[PDB]
Amino acid sequence: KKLFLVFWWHMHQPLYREPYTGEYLLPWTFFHAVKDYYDMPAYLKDFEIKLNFNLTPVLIDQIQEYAQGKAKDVFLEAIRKDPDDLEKEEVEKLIEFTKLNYEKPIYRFERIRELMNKEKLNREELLDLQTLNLLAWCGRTLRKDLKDLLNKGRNYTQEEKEYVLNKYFEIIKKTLSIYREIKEEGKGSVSTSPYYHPLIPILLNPNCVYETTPNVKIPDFAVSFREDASKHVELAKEKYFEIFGEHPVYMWPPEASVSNEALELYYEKGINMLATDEVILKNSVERASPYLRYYFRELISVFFRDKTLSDLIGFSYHAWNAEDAVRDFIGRLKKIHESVDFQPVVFVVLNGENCWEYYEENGIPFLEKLYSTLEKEEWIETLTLEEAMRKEDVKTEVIESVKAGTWFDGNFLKWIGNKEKNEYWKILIEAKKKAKNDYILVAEGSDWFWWQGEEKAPFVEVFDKLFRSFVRRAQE
Ligand SMILES: OC[C@H]1O[C@@H]2O[C@H]3[C@H](O)[C@@H](O)[C@@H](O[C@H]4[C@H](O)[C@@H](O)[C@@H](O[C@H]5[C@H](O)[C@@H](O)[C@@H](O[C@H]6[C@H](O)[C@@H](O)[C@@H](O[C@H]7[C@H](O)[C@@H](O)[C@@H](O[C@H]8[C@H](O)[C@@H](O)[C@@H](O[C@H]9[C@H](O)[C@@H](O)[C@@H](O[C@H]1[C@H](O)[C@H]2O)O[C@@H]9CO)O[C@@H]8CO)O[C@@H]7CO)O[C@@H]6CO)O[C@@H]5CO)O[C@@H]4CO)O[C@@H]3CO
Repeated sequence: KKLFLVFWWHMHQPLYREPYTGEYLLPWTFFHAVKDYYDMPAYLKDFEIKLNFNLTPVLIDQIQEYAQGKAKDVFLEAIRKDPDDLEKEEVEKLIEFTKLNYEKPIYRFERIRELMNKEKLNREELLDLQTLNLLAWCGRTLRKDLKDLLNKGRNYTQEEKEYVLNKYFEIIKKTLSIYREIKEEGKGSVSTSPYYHPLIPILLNPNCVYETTPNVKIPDFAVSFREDASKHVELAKEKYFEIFGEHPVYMWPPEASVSNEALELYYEKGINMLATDEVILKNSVERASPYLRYYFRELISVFFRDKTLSDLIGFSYHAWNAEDAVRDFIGRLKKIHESVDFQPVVFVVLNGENCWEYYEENGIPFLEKLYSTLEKEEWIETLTLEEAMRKEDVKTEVIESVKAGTWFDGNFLKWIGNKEKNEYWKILIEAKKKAKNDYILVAEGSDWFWWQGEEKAPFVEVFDKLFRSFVRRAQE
């Protein structure tokens, strides 16, 4: 009697490439590529477990552009430059970027503390601010190759900074190839999402927000987004086919977001399985074990992720010592294993790249001990998505209806409902009426709506500039 464990790491970045300049206005795709996007599947080179990944098509596009040397990244060019060439604006952005990340364990260099406490910074000190910002984002693989430069911690030279940059781009050039390798070797399944990570239930039917939050106020949806919803799925199938040579049969719905109508659309588009959140299941069915494989109207398979286990990794364990975290996690799986007489299916689903910067040493002690301990347990079998979908010694249930929602509280409040978020929607609506190209799809990305209506942060105006730029480009 086994416990079936399914990791599904979700990887996504909105499009940071401003369409009129062609400049990546924020370096987050670059930094999560050198840190997480190659390195998370690369664990499968050293650990005999199965791990699954979701890659949004918008993120693949950007990875492709950095790998080909075509991405113009404004923050990165400030890193690359000799400090005597830096503009005041670039020094300010570099300082600003440092203090935004200052308290994260991956930024714990004593030299950073010194530089931050300083007045003007000289050339040698600016070189250390440049290179320490680079090295802070170093992934598992290169933390070994560059071990001597990391321990240096100070007094970097331009030639060392450039050495680091070269190795970083070699990692990006390797990144799509390793997803294809782990997929081919049977070590994991790779899924994708609708192209630009939109909220499909809202695009299909904005009134679905009233299934959970009846008092919410939303704008006048005077145009249809239903065919755009199909295009996000269709175009995602094409990009996935280009990269992996098949149409995708698994998708991760952005924000775990599902509705009756979105489930039908995914079925119509050839998706045979997805996952969503335990809160959705609880809202939808009285009798709700998340350890079953569900079938929505016998049309499509649906797993409901284990919220607590997913939140332990994403919310709790950054604050723990790795050993104590791993023993806690294994203990919890053991109680699940002992809590049922059948073989449960346990889906651990979260973002694969955002929680590790808050762990000591980028979560590497945690994940290396987690994966090493998992591969030791005879009563745990980790599954690819393909295996979880076809596994026969698993218990099963049909579900006929779901209450539309997301994995944020089971509702849509974080993307629609207040004055500022609603304004983005009205802008989108008006613009959809005048749209002439696919940049309107870019503007339908969830991320724009998330950041709006709650600014208060360093760099959030960049997301607003991107959204409005895409909205403007869509009408030309
Ligand atoms: O759009 C850009 C980003 O896109 C991508 O993200 C999307 C995901 O892909 C998508 O799946 C989804 O994510 C959901 C997520 O998976 C769920 O976990 C949840 O989010 C919760 C989160 O995980 C929790 O941490 C918690 O957050 C609280 C936190 O606990 C608390 O400490 C505090 O946060 C402060 C931080 O501690 C501090 O770091 C800082 O935050 C800064 C940040 O440091 C800084 O770097 C910058 O963030 C960058 C980010 O680093 C970049 O990588 C890039 O992000 C993209 C992701 O990489 C994608 O995967 O751009 C960001 C913006 O520049 O700026 C931050 C500003 O604050 O200060 C923090 C201020 O809070 O508070 C929080 C809140 O309680 O709970 C979260 C839920 O509230 O739900 C997600 C949405 O459903 O959506 C992603 C966004 O679109």
